Amino acid sequence: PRRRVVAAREILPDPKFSSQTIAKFMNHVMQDGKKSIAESIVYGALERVQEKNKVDPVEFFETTLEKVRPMVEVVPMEVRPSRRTALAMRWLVDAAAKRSEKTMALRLAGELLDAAEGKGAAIKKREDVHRMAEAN
Amino acid sequence: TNYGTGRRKTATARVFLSAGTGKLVINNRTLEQYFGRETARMVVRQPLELLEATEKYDLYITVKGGGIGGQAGAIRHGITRALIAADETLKPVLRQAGFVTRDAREVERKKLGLRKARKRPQFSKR
Amino acid sequence: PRSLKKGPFVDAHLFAKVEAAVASNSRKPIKTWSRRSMILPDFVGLTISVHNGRNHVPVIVTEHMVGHKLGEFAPTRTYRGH
Amino acid sequence: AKKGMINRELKREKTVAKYAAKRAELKATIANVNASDEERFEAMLKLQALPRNASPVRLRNRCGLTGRPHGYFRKFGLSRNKLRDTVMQGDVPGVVKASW
Amino acid sequence: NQRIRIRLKSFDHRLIDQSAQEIVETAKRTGAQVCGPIPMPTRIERFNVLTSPHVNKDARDQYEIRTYKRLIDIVQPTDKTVDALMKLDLAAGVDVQIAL
Amino acid sequence: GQKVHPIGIRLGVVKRHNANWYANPKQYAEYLLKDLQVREFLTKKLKNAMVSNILIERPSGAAKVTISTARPGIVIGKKGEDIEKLQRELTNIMGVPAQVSINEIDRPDLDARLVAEAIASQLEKRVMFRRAMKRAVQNTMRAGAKGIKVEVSGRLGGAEIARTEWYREGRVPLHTLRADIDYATMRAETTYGTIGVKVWIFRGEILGGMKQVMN
RNA sequence: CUUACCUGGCCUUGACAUACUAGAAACUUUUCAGAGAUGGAUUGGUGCCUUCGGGAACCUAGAUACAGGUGCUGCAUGGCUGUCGUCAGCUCGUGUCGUGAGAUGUUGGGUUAAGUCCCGCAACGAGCGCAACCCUUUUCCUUACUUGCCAGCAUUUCGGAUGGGAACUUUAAGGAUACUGCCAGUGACAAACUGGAGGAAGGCGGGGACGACGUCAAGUCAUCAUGGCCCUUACGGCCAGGGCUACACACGUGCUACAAUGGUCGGUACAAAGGGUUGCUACACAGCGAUGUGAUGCUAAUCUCAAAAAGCCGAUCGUAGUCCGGAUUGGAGUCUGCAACUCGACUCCAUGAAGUCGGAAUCGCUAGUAAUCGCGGAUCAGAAUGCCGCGGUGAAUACGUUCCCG
Ligand SMILES: CN(C)[C@@H]1C(=O)C(C(N)=O)=C(O)[C@@]2(O)C(=O)C3=C(O)c4c(O)c(NC(=O)CN5CCCC5)cc(F)c4C[C@H]3C[C@@H]12
Ligand SMILES: [Mg+2]
Ligand SMILES: [Mg+2]
Ligand SMILES: [Mg+2]
Ligand SMILES: [Mg+2]
Ligand SMILES: [Mg+2]
Ligand SMILES: [Mg+2]
Ligand SMILES: [Mg+2]
Ligand SMILES: [Mg+2]
Ligand SMILES: [Mg+2]
Ligand SMILES: [Mg+2]
Ligand SMILES: [Mg+2]
Ligand SMILES: [Mg+2]
Ligand SMILES: [Mg+2]
Ligand SMILES: [Mg+2]
Ligand SMILES: [Mg+2]
Ligand SMILES: [Mg+2]
Ligand SMILES: [Mg+2]
Repeated sequence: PRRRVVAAREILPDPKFSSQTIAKFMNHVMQDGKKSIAESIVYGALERVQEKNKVDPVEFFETTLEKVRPMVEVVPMEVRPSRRTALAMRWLVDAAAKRSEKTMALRLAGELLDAAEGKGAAIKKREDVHRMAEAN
Repeated sequence: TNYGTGRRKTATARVFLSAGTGKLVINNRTLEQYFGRETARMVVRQPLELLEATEKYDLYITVKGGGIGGQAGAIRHGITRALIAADETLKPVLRQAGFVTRDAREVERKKLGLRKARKRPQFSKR
Repeated sequence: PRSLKKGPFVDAHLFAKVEAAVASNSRKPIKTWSRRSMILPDFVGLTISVHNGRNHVPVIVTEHMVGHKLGEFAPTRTYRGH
Repeated sequence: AKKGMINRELKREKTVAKYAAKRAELKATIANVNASDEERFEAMLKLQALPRNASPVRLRNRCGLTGRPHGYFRKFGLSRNKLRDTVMQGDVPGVVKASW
Repeated sequence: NQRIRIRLKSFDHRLIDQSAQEIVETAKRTGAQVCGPIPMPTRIERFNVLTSPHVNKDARDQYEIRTYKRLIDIVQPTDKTVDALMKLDLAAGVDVQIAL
Repeated sequence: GQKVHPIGIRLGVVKRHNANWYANPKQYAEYLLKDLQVREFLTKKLKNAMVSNILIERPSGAAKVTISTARPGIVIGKKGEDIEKLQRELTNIMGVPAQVSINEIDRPDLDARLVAEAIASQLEKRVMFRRAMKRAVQNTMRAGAKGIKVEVSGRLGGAEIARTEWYREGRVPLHTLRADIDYATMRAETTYGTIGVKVWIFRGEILGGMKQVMN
């Protein structure tokens, strides 16, 4: 903007698990203001993963995001702490969209479970990005 | 016994708070009947949830105007103000939480020559 | 379409000409400007010359025409392609 | 506007005034159920037999100071050109520039 | 069981307030009891007027006119109250309607 | 750029309307048109009476017209015959009885309209525009205005190419809403066409808002 | 109709003004011819003032000065408007300097939205612009208590419905509050900028009006006014039909979709601003429906347009050109209008096109914003996907100034 340090916005923690990571992922899922639908999708996916394996919903999500997070992007440049999280959050929903399970919440839960083991489309995309990073 | 008035985006809420067991009535309805969005219920419950006083009070609330989110915010502001009226020593923690502030954001008016408040018609040089 | 409760519309000055023609057996065409009048059963077997803006075009009324407007048979624009 | 157009509008308004009563009576007769169908048909024919300038649909609102046929504003009976000038001089009561 | 209802309309709230206060003062002086003035919702009419004569569709003036209303009730009226209210003068810009 | 009308922008702030009456939405148009015809008739009839302000009111089924003039005697008449005739004509234009009140102007040099007519008459009588502008600008300042501005546009001296010339003394703060500014316009019809005259007069600032004027 | 255009039919001191002369109240009832404009017949009446001698209004007949022109010139003009651009500039007095025209002030280091402010400095000071004074929104107080309100009482056909209360919401006039005021850094000990407490709100809180000196002989003689030049049995005026809606094509601005974060069906919540007496209409009956008939309340915080829609719960559809999409076409109807052929809107049955997310390129947006959902109004007999407004739900991202534009 040529004259200001415009401050970063502060989004409220989610009303259920009180996690800003879940809040930001919810905002990434939301389209054109349909927060209720985005909330239903994400909260259903989390409940499904919890039922399948009994773990704290927040810990599993943070661990999976850590696996999915890119290191660098192409002269190669190191991305700042927020940009990696944004990229991982985007690619997770992108892969869940192309998944072919019944409902969006269920296929999001399936994608998260696959990424946790490492046999997931998002993890494969990260591997492809890493492979291309060797060009320079 | 104590009273509070809450406002958020054209929604106004009248909250009467008395020492009780935990009943909560909105517009002669019950919380789950009035709000079908669980997030709205949790937003409403935040104040007493913070103070661990859910079972120490009863709530009789009327609300008018706005939409679902606006009415939920107005009810939360009203409950906060009623708690302040009941006791002043609570106000520090409530302010730290952020429930004291009256959110002043409102819709911006549409402007002549524009499609919306800020959105502009598509431009072409040739 | 005009409401059925009001009935079909015919200009009175054209209706009088039609009635006189049918009462007689004059085959002479009836010249009119009423493109908006409805073609009735009494018009069948007659020639009506309908204005199109610059000329009157003759129309011989058949049974299949009943229910149409007079102007439907007198086009007003000329076009032969680009 | 040309003075002929103003005179045409004045003539049409006078014609409508001259026939309002007969027109109302005829339409009432048409809409009267208790009357026989023949009377209603005669009423319809008499209604169609009036001069065309008896129809209010052919009146067009004009400025009132210039005769402009566009931009009328029924409330003031003036067109936009004259309304702007008259308002900005303070000659139209209660009207001010709007900011909200 | 006699109760006088007064309704005031204007395009200027200052003038309407002056008139209403004069009415209340007159009624109180004659000795009746009054309720009001009660402010009713205001009407706002808005207009968009092109400022250019020919082709500048984005160049407009926005005007508004506001109709203000007030309501007053006089109960337990004395004999002199009606005569005093009738004798009260009429001020331009304010319309007064009395209902008995 | 183009500038807003000095009086219109101040109509609700520090200035009053020249028309003060109420009307239902049905009679508004008729009342407005009849008032406009009254203004036209007065403007034509009282050209030589140095009349600037016309204020129309409709108290109750009747009309009161207040005419501000510098020459009250001309409008009133020797025996008061003229006022009765004016009332009769104004009543004919209206549909209700009309009564006229006269307001004498003590300082014609501080009124923008009268100054505008003074300049326009000279320009028609072939007085040099710069001379007329300087004379008016000096007379107003000597009368005691905090500021004045005069502008003349058209074919000055019958030239082929029109131009605009302006002259000012004092201060004229147009952007200050509470500032009291008199404004007027006038046409001077000459052999080569029309020359337009504009006059601003700044007389000081109003403190207290529209309330002080007792609206 | 509008309407300025075309075809044909018509008038000529004219549809409209003033001046002169004569006769008739003005008006008004029924026909005929005609596409109408027009023409020709044809009933009823003798009005308001008079020093009643003649006059007012409004008509008819003659007469010439004249009227009339959306015909040309925006490059002969007034008025009005776009644009750079809400960009930060534009200048004077007194002083000094120069033989001079002129110069300084207004330049330099910072800062700011800003010629905003402080520093320095032969400059010392002031005006128009900036800002502020005006409107609206967020917190609170006073006045007001109906047609709006219902905390406590009661009476309740469980509807503020009634007796009632003046608490609360709200309606709308007047007031209060923010000032870098207090604290810690910071900078030149300045200006200014950072980070804290309080506070509903914190560093011009958020928006709207307000357009400096000037630029493009930029737009408008078709709102209007105006110099000059043109026509006058027509370039003026009256009328019926047609055109402005044409269609091998090319562009700009929009709407609707290509679906599962979705479509359909059943149930069920939550607004704000506007409109309404030649108008909006509760309610009943008829119709599948657009609507029709009867009837009720409203000139409206009183009655009414009115169903908010996205939302929530349940069922089904299971990636198909489909229970996506809704163009086109065939039938049948309603309403407004003298009249829906050219050329209206809307309703029902049937039909079911392109479209699988769009090339080189290119547009808007920094927060209650974008996106998405519905609601209202001016124009208006009828005719919005346009324009001007209203609220509901509610994001992402700015490291930075190299490159592109002003
Ligand atoms: C592309 N086009 C929009 C131009 C454009 O783009 C620009 C721009 N700034 O870019 C503009 O200037 C324009 O729009 C414009 O307005 C112009 C005129 O007025 C004008 C004019 O009036 C006369 N006048 C006469 O010939 C009269 N004579 C008297 C005796 C015989 C004839 C002569 C003349 F050459 C012109 C030039 C135009 C140019 C025009
Ligand atoms: Mg608003
Ligand atoms: Mg919106
Ligand atoms: Mg059809
Ligand atoms: Mg003309
Ligand atoms: Mg029309
Ligand atoms: Mg036409
Ligand atoms: Mg020009
Ligand atoms: Mg300013
Ligand atoms: Mg030009
Ligand atoms: Mg041009
Ligand atoms: Mg025609
Ligand atoms: Mg067109
Ligand atoms: Mg569902
Ligand atoms: Mg479908
Ligand atoms: Mg295909
Ligand atoms: Mg910006
Ligand atoms: Mg309409």
